[PDB]
Order: sequence, then structure tokens, then C-alpha cells
Amino acid sequence: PSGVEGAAFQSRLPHDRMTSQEAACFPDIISGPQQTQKVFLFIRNRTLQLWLDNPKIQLTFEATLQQLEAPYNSDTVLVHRVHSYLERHGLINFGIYKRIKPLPTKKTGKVIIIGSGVSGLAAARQLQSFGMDVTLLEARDRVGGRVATFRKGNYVADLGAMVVTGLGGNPMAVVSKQVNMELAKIKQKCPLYEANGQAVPKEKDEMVEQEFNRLLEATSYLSHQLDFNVLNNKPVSLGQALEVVIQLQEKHVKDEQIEHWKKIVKTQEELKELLNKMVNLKEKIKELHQQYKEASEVKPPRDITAEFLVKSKHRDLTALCKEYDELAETQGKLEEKLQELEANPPSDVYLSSRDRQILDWHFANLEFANATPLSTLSLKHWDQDDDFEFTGSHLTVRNGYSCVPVALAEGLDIKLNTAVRQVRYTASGCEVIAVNTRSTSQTFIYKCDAVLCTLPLGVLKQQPPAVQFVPPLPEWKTSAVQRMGFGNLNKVVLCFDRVFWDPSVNLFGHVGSTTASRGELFLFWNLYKAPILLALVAGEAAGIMENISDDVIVGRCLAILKGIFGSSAVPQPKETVVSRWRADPWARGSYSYVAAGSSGNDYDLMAQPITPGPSIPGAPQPIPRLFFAGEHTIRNYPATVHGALLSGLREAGRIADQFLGAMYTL
Amino acid sequence: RKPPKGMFLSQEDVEAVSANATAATTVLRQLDMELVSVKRQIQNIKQTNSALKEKLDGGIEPYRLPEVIQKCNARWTTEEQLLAVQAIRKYGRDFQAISDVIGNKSVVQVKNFFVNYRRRFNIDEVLQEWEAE
Ligand SMILES: COC(=O)c1cccc([C@@H]2C[C@@H](O)N3c4cc(C)c(C)cc4N(C[C@H](O)[C@H](O)[C@H](O)COP(=O)(O)OP(=O)(O)OC[C@H]4O[C@@H](n5cnc6c(N)ncnc65)[C@H](O)[C@@H]4O)C4=NC(=O)NC(=O)[C@@]423)c1
Repeated sequence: PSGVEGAAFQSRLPHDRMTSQEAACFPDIISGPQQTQKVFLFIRNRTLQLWLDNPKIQLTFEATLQQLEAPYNSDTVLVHRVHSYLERHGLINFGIYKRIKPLPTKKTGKVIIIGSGVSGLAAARQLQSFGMDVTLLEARDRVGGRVATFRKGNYVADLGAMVVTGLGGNPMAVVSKQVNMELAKIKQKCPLYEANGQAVPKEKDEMVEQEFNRLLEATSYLSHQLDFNVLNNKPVSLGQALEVVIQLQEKHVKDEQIEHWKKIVKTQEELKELLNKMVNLKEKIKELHQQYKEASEVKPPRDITAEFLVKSKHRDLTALCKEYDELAETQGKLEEKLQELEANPPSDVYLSSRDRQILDWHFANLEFANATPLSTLSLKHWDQDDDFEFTGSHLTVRNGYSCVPVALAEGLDIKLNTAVRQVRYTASGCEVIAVNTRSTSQTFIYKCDAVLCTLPLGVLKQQPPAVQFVPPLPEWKTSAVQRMGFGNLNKVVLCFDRVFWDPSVNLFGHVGSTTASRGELFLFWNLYKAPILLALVAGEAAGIMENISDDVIVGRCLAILKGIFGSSAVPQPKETVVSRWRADPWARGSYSYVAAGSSGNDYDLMAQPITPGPSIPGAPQPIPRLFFAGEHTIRNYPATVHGALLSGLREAGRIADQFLGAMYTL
Repeated sequence: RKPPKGMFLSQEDVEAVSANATAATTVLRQLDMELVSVKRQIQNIKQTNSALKEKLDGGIEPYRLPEVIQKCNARWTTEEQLLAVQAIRKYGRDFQAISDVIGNKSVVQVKNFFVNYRRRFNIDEVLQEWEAE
């Protein structure tokens, strides 16, 4: 899409239609005549365009109104009112841009932000941009959260986020223009290799894959067309549904061999009953011929009864012979339409053990995608976010994805090695109690008007709590925290002194021996300039490989690599790193997933801010003081960097709306 | 509205595989045993029918008789008249057999014979005795 309509698309907005967001700020426009709506819609898209076309400088309201043309620029309050909407909700002037008007000398309000992951930093950027006083508290000794980038010599490898899922409507597209990022397209081709060490032949590779996709489509049919979504009071998972689908295909192979062999027995019996009748006919012929012979022995000249007896037996014998010849014709057909059936048997198996193992790899790929075993994904909702997929090739960041957090952090007040232990929120303000990770006795108190919490969902889940809320979070919030899923996947970074793999292939698979280890070292990435291979640990494997030492893990990688390229080809790695995200106490996992029994509507519960009770009974209801952001708070883009970033932009909007008021709603 | 093609997913089927924990493994074991059940019933009749198939070795070639190429004639000699009356006593109204017995009389003339010599050969009682068997 191109033009002003392209800017609406690249901003995840319908170009010809006002959103629920915009109805809330412009209820005059959307309740009004169809014509003002199109004027508004053009002003939005035009301003979106102007920003997108050059996101390295601030887009001021003056600069906007100048490039606008009549009759669209006739009304300035509408243009000022649209531009301010866009700026507030981070649709324009977000990220890293030169500021035309430098920030105000005095700040209004003070916000404490917990965590400097990408969601934390993006809000911090916006809030500081809006003239607020902002401090971030980070438990780690580095920004980025789950954007971690290993660096040593020329060796650069992401241990966390690795891919940009397509620039079609992706806010990271804007950020990539702003920060020097080497965005390198992946090449989709992925050769599988069985545990023996040899490629799956192309013909086999396509019928398992297409069955895999056929099996997914099947589960969707059970979900939406058969309402197969509860089972002994429990919600049905995706893994359950795949089993039930495979079983029913196994069933149907058996029902259909039974039906085919049942055909053969019916035909053989027809022929049994027919050979019986031809044996019996051959013996009536046997004695009736005898009888005619003995009647020809009486020599002529005979009395007419004795001549009748010859003529009679002869007619009778031919009649039986005619009847026996008809059965031989019929017999031939039945013997021929029996070689046809026995020659067209239906398939003996639904999937062979080799076939089923290759499919297990495609399941390990889903387990990697959602970072959890398919037995935990909600059948009904696990893919509830597919409609918002971006367009275009997936890419990698060949200079390391940490370059983005590090860039966002430039300019902000970040206290590193600062672990929050308690959050206290009252009708009159908030205080956050943190300690020093290096020496825990040292204690810090931070007072503020609002706390933005970007604690990973796994941290929020921790029993007993790593962070205590005073007063405790309400049941509606804590239940969303139990119900949701927080998954796990890990990486092994392999650092070599020479390329020994196909350099024109970015990724290649390794088929597992068992179902139970389908995720154990199942995939390898050739992503970087230097010779680094990178090996995924998905599914149930992820949780279990965390209890095994690095050398045991690197050893199994070397064995698999030796199998694919020969023992001589694979040298010992110069450097090795193995992630352990579930063990990490500032993650407690990798990213979130729609658990069976959860829904995308828990993600909205995660995002509602908390409003404390009044200090004095009878005092008027207070302002909200506790705000949540991060990957698990954005329904339409969970578990990604872009989704984290979008949620930081989102809270900064609603915090500023709350503590600086929003003039653009009049 | 409908599954992918070849996928077999009926409502009646999905209960039957979910009803309990191993209700999947049971009903796929009833088909494996229902399939062995039929495959040896195959070999059993495939082997009964091998025995019957061998009692017919040689067919009926030895018991066959040569064809009689005989030009059909019109006039009724006493010998053919006598043969006729006897065939009627053995075949009732099956004119084709009677035409094959005499060998020189067409089915019509056999039928015609039924009327021309109906009185003189007492065909009424001849046919009435045929029916007494
Ligand atoms: C349906 O679609 C898909 O599922 C999807 C689609 C496409 C791609 C991807 C992939 C999967 C993977 O291949 N990759 C990836 C890999 C790994 C291993 C991991 C781990 C993550 C990814 N992410 C996710 C991305 O990493 C994150 O979701 C994002 O980073 C979230 O950030 P955040 O919410 O801000 O949070 P934080 O945790 O970063 O920050 C919190 C801060 O709190 C600090 N603190 C904690 N406790 C305290 C305390 N007590 N006191 C003070 N500070 C504290 C902590 O120290 C930290 O500083 C991927 N996303 C991608 O897009 N690309 C990828 O490449 C992908 C998946």
C-alpha cells in the first residue's frame, strides 16, 4: 500500500475508518457528518506520512500545517488537535529523533519505571519527551531485558530476541531507520537432517510438511466447527487436539483396510458358492454322459422309446453343458476382478516411524514459535494474534539487537544494579523500595506520582514473590497472572574458527530420535558475519536442558554437527554461551503464550492500571497510580520486541493523559 | 463448513476417541483385531476355493458331444411324431427342448404341432400327466 493510505497501514491503522482510540478523543468528529470524518482521516494519514517519510527529526505542528493543503489546512484546531493525538500516543515522534524544540527547563510530575527492557525504555523516552521527570530501576547491570547480545572479539550473537518479523506495519521499521541496524533478510530454505546424519529427501520433506499444515487446519476445524473445547471440565489444548486428529487419521486408515478386505471376502465367497455349483454340475454331467453312452450301446434298429432315450439324454446333456459354460464365463470375471482388488490395496500406515519423526520436527518448530509445549497452548486462542502479522521477509540484526535498547537508553536516568523489592502505592503517591544487587544490605527509597511496572510476566508469577505490592494487587489482576502462560526457549551460541556449513543457507534442522526430545537442539542458525552457528532448544527440552552443564550441551551440538558434516570438518568451538532464561531471576522465562484456559482478553487485564483506595474514608476516588507495560500487556502483539515497544508507547500516553491532562479532547 | 480433504472428522467419531483415557487405544485395537479376523478368513476361503478349483481339473471337455448341423424340415414322419409325444411327456410345454429333441422341427411347428395333432395324439392328457410330477 502507498500514498497517505500507506502511512495508515504502516501505522497499523485503517485508512478509511476511525479507530476506537480516535472515537474516544474525537467524539465530536465520529458522531458528526461523514464529510468531517474524511477530512480528519486525511489529516491523520497525511501527518502519519510526513513523520514516516523522515523519522530522524521531530515533526512539529507548524511543520505539519505547512505541508498540509487546502481545504484540509483551513481548520487549524482540527490539525493541531490531530497532531497532538498522534504525538501523545507515540504514532509520530517516538524513538530517537533530533528535537526541533528542546525540552522544557522544568519537569512536571515524577514517574518511577521498573525495568529497562524495551518496553521500559520506550515509555521513559516518551515521558521525558512529554516533560516529565523519569527514573528507571533495573535489576541487571545492563539495559535491554530479553534483548541480550553476546559480544566478544568480532563475535556477536543474540541470546534473546533475534528476528524482526517483517517491516510491513512494524514500528521497528521506523526505529531501524533511526539507529544503525544491519537488517539482513533470512532465506526461508531449511534442510532437515535425520539423526543418522543425512538429508531428508525432498519428496519425503514435502508430504510431512503438507500433512503438518493439514493437521493444523484440522485442529482449527475441531475448534471452530465442532466446538471441541472442553474435555472432562478441562480446556482443550492444541497438543490434545493434534493427538485426537492423528488418532482419527490412524483410525480412518484402519476403517478403510477393513472395508477393502471385506470386499475381497465378499467376492471370494461369491466364487466359493459358484465353484460349489460347478462341481455339482460336473457330476450330473458325469453320470448323464454315462447314461447317454449306455443308451447308444443299444444298437439300432430300436423301438421309438429307445430312440427317444438317446435324443433326450443328448439334449439334456447339452443343456447342462450350456449351463456349465455360462458359469465358466462368470467364473473368469470373478477371478479377474479379484486380481484387480488385490492389486489396488489402500495405504497400510498413516505415518511411518521415520515419517512421524520428521513431523515431530515441525512440532518442535511450533513449540519454538510459542516457546512452550503444545500441550499447554489454548486450542481455541493460541493463534488469536495471527490477523496482525506484519508483511515482508523476516530479518536478523547482524550487528546485535542490543544496539536498539542501548540507543533508546541514551539520555535517560537509569539506575543499574537496582532490584525493586517492594512497590507501595497510596491515594497520595507511591514509593518503591529497591536494594543493590551487588550488596543487598544497601537500601533505596524512591517517591513518585506513578509507577510503570514492566516486570516480566515470569517475575510477576514468582512464588514466593520477588516483588511485593503494598497493598496487594487485586484478584482480577493476580488471576490473569496465574492464567497466562510464560514459556521458555534457550540458545546455544557456537563460535568457530571457520565456516564449515553451507554459507548460502541461513538455517537448518536436526530431526530428533524421540518425540520427547523433538525440541533438543532441533535447529541451527547461520546469521552472522563471523563464523557463529546458533542452536535452539525448544519444547519440553528447554526446561530440562537447563539442568545440564555447558560442556555436555556443547558436546551434543558437536556430535550433531559432526553427523551432518563429518568428524574432520567440525573443529572445537573457540567460544560457547548457553542461555538459561527460566533460571534467570529477572526473566523466569522467555516470553508469554496463550495458555489453555486463558485468552487474549487476559492480556487486556494485564494492562489495566491500578487505582488505590482513599487515604481518608469519604475522600473522593483517586487517580490511578500503578501502570503496567511489557510484552505480556499488548493483546495484538504479545511476546515480541515490537509488542513490548508498542506497550511502552501506550502507557506513556495514558500516564501523560493522566498527569498532564489532554488538551486535544475538547 | 468442512474439514480439509482426506481428514476424517465426524462428531460421532470424536466422542468415541475421547470418552476416556485409553478410549483411543481401545478402538484402534478393535480394528487391528477386526482386521486380522478378516485376513485369515480370506486365506481360509482362498484355500477352500483352491480345493474346489482343483476338482474341476480338465473341465467337461471329455463329456462334450459334437454339434448336429441339421437342415430344418417341414413334414412330420411317424417317427418324429412319436418322438414328439414322448418329449411332451418329459418336458411339459418347454418347446425349445422339444425342438432340440426332434432336431428337425422349429419351435413354432412344435407349437403348431400342439394344435394340428392335438386331438389324435391326445396331447391334453399327455400334458396333464407331465404336471403330475
Ligand atoms: C507470536 O509471536 C512470537 O511469539 C514471536 C514472533 C516472532 C519472533 C519471536 C522471537 C522468539 C525468539 O526468536 N525471540 C526471543 C528469544 C528469546 C530467547 C527471548 C527470551 C525473547 C525473544 N523475543 C521476545 C522479546 O525478547 C521480549 O518479548 C521483549 O524483549 C520484552 O521486553 P520487555 O517486555 O520490555 O521486558 P524485559 O524483560 O526485556 O525487560 C524487563 C526488565 O525488568 C528487569 N527486572 C526484572 N525484575 C526486576 C526487579 N525486581 N527490579 C528491577 N528490574 C527488574 C529486567 O532486568 C529487565 O531489564 C522475541 N521477540 C522478537 O520479537 N523477536 C525474537 O527474536 C523473539 C517470537
